[PDB]
Amino acid sequence: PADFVPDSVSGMFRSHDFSYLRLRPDHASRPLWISPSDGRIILESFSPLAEQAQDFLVTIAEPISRPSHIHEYKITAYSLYAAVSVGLETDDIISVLDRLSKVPVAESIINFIKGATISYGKVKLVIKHNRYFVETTQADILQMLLNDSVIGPLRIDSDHQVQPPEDVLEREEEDDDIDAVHSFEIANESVEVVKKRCQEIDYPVLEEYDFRNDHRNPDLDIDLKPSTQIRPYQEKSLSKMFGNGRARSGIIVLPCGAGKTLVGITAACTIKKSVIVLCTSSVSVMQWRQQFLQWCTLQPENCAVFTSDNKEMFQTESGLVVSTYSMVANTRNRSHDSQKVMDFLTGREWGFIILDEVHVVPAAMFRRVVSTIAAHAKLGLTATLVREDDKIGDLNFLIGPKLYEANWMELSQKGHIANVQCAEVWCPMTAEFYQEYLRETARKRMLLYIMNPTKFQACQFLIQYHERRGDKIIVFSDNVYALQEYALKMGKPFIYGSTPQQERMNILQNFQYNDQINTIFLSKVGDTSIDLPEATCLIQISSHYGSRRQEAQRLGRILRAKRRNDEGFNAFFYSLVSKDTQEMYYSTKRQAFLVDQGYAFKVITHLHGMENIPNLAYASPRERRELLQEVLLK
Amino acid sequence: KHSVTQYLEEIPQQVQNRLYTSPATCLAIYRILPPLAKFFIMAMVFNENEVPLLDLDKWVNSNGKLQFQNAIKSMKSLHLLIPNKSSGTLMINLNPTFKISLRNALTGGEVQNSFGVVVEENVVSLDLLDEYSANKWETILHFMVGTPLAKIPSEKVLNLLKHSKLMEEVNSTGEFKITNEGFQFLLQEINSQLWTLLLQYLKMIETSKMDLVDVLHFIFMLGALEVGKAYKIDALSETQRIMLQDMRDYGLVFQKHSNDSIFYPTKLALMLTSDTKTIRGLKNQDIPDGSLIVETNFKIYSYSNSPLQIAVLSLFVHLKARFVNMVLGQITRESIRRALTNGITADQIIAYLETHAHPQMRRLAEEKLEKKLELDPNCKEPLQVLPPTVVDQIRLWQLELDRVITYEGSLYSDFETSQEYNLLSKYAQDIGVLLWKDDKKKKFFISKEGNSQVLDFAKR
Amino acid sequence: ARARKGALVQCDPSIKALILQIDAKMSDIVLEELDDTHLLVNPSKVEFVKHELNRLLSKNIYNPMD
Repeated sequence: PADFVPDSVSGMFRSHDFSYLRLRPDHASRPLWISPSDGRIILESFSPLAEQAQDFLVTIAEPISRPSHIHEYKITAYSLYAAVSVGLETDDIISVLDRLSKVPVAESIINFIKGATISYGKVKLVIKHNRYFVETTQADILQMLLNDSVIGPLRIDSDHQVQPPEDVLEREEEDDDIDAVHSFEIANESVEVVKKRCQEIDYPVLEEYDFRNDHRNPDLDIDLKPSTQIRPYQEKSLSKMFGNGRARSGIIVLPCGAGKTLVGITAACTIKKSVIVLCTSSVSVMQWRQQFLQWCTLQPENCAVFTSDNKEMFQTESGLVVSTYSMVANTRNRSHDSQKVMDFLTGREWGFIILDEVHVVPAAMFRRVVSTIAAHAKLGLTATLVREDDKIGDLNFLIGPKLYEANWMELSQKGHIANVQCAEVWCPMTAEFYQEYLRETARKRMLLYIMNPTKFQACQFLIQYHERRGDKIIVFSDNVYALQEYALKMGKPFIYGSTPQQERMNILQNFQYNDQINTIFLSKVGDTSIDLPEATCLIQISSHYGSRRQEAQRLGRILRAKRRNDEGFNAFFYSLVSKDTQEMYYSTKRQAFLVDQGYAFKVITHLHGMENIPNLAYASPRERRELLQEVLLK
Repeated sequence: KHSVTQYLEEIPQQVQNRLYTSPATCLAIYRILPPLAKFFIMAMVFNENEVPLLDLDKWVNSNGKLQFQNAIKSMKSLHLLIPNKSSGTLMINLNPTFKISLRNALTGGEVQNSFGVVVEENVVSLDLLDEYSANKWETILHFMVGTPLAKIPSEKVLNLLKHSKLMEEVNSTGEFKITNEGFQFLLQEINSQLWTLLLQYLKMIETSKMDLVDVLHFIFMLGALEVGKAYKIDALSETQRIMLQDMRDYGLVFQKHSNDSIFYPTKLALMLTSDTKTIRGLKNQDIPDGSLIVETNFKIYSYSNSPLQIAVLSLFVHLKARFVNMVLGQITRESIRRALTNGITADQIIAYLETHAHPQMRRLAEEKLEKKLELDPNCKEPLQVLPPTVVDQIRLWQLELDRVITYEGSLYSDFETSQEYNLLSKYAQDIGVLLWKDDKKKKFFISKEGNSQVLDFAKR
Repeated sequence: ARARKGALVQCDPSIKALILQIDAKMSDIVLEELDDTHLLVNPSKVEFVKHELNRLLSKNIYNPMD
């Protein structure tokens, strides 16, 4: 593989004992307590340098626990690379941590920190005549370049050439490290071999992207306007990814639907070279383009959308393009338009690539097109910490190191989706539901326990409460018959299963703008095919969603930015669950998932005026059983 | 808590007076009564004449007369007094033995029993044999809970635990496991634990050669103060001496070696009634040695530690690898589901955490406290004092494993008119004693305080 | 002095009826059934009522935990 496993190696260094482990002498006088065997950092209130210690820990690792009294520490290989690229002194950082942390510094943890301080995010890749070469500003970089099989053996002994640096840059090493140091020129064939050696011998090189030195690529029809929206996490991620001077290909996990592609557009304009954009699906490509890229500075006149069904202008696009994984490399090649797009992609050395949610698509097609196109740089706008495409050749080292993490506790609390409160209301059980439970043990019970009329009563109470507060309500209900029955019962404009797009937009307008209607029922038809509305009050009903990662994607997407702070909890999450049913286990699974996510969670089953709500239709268990008979048809 | 006071009033009146013959015992039980009764008794002790009740009502103002009932019901139950329908009125006065014994105690009485102590060269060091008593208490606690190796040789103690069914362990197989009794043993920290054990010794040691008067004399004399000299030598009955030797075996007596000397007053007897500081080869760090961690994130944060203590913590949380300052454990719904397998209620643990493991959560409980009680009326939002988020999670787990709701009290009737029912309901809402009510049925299952107050208002 | 003691039982009427069935299976120890939401029982057999309830729920649901 062309990628190194260390990018996704996070999740280890948490285990210790008491016999071999001795009491840290600094434990007597230690404001913090860095548990090395567990990888934790118990930075209690006794630490006076708590801010600096937390910054250093977040750089080197991922702080799992941030309690009121003391903090916690977690190990992350990507976090280790980010800390190494942070630039702090390894020995000084180790000394400061040992002083503040009461626990003594562990041998393995100390060695890992020392390796990350210099080696991690600190590889040397010299450049001569504004190109990629085998050298380094430090002594280690030059030795590695000389001993590199592709850097040295494939690098010409000539120290540097302006023309070779512009054209050939052992391929065009636009992803090399800082130039203008002791180095020698390299040929224009096999950057794949160079990066494969770097990941195999574990050489994390502080790569750049010398776009102006991309002399082979003409500056594409790019309108370098930053007029698109800029966000704090977005701008800090841009600062991290642009590195020093020239940009660099990297990996940054971002909140999808929260302006994820904005930073990619900004960077693509910044490099002023051949760039293409990829979103999840072609329909999603069009949806993302329509929703932001015209709000963004992008003019879709050059970004032809290809589907193998949506024929567009290939091999003639004056400027950047937007594509999709399905068209780029998938079995959904309904026409040779995709093949011609890939041929043109091979023809033009696309200096940068924008990706959105590559985890769903297997990395095999990604590696195939990486080998096929032979690009200069790429970009990963990830959505999940752990993905199915974390294979031996990690897509990180295929693209670049991590720079920013989509810290949802930082985003959904500062004002975007601030005050996220979660709840799991337990809809009271009734005789018919448990009779059905005893009747069958299949999966048909989903809508059977979903339909509970008391669930609709709680929903209506939430609707009236949010109308009283002037709030906004989102409901997740993939059902059809029960959803329509509830919508008839409430008698208000409503989104439902396969809601018309014009009708959905009208209801969204009358829901986020008008307060006469404030409740929308989002089914399983939309989600990854519709526009995510501001989340102020989320209700979930069905909890199947395949097995896993669908919960995480739904949490990331349905909960979108809401610029409202009237309510003390400006983002309600609700999971109306029929108590004493089959999906009690999976509702507990949802609760555990959410508490892992860190969002504020509760349970409100002592509803205020639960039976005082209007329209107590189907309230009786007799009508509950009749609706159960109705659902048995479904 | 079995509330030994309830056991105290259990015994008949004549034996109560038998006990009251011992002034020191009179004083020690004076320590126990509710403050209202304490004050009233101290009033009555001196003026050698009975007193009508009406005055003892007018003494107490409203908003607190419930304590008046508490005191009078308690005292009447244990019959320290004698209500006298002399002229149809109420001529209160204590059991005169109580009065004379107490008054003797206050001003140099003739209680040779209470004065059984001997003053001499008390060469006993604070740590000296105090560490031994603490070690014995720890050894029996571990053996009863069940340690990897339980060196507890208290054959009498083991028999008491088994026949008393101290813990849900198979003593027939030698098991000493946590039952409801075992759970309580895990719950009652010191006063609770020592008290349950004392009650067990009482129940088991009750058949023959008891001399219960001498038994309580010996117990409280142990609890009274340091007898020191000649205690084991002289100040003990024959059966009193046997019981003293047995208690010293049970730890609660710190008798020295040589099997013949003055009483060895271990700190434990002090701990029987003090309700105070709980701290006890030759190493014992001076600090809140209790170590644990409980916060909003539902996790263990242990830097300090204590082996049997951390084992107690493990009794409701997983263990993977004991560390130097820490032990691998994370408190979750399954963690307490482990104890729910034993069926232990998530009730004792609440106050336990509020009290125990605080040697490692002093700052946590202080930041939660924040003195947000005087500031509560001003700032209406309490600052997570006694963390209710974790409380809600625990209650949720308890309900999830519980599925059943129960209520205490008794069924009530003869609410002939809606006016009386409504007024009683309003009064109960004022006092917060009505679990639930309904005028349509004129029935409910709650505590007896409202009926008691209405009956007292009606009759007097 | 009127106060009717016993193991008061309060729950939902469905579980109430199920408990009544179980109790009748074990010789009907329920002292009284106050209403659709309350029952008065002798505490002596409530424990084995809970035991048999656990037995039958384990028999029926079996907790697949799939």
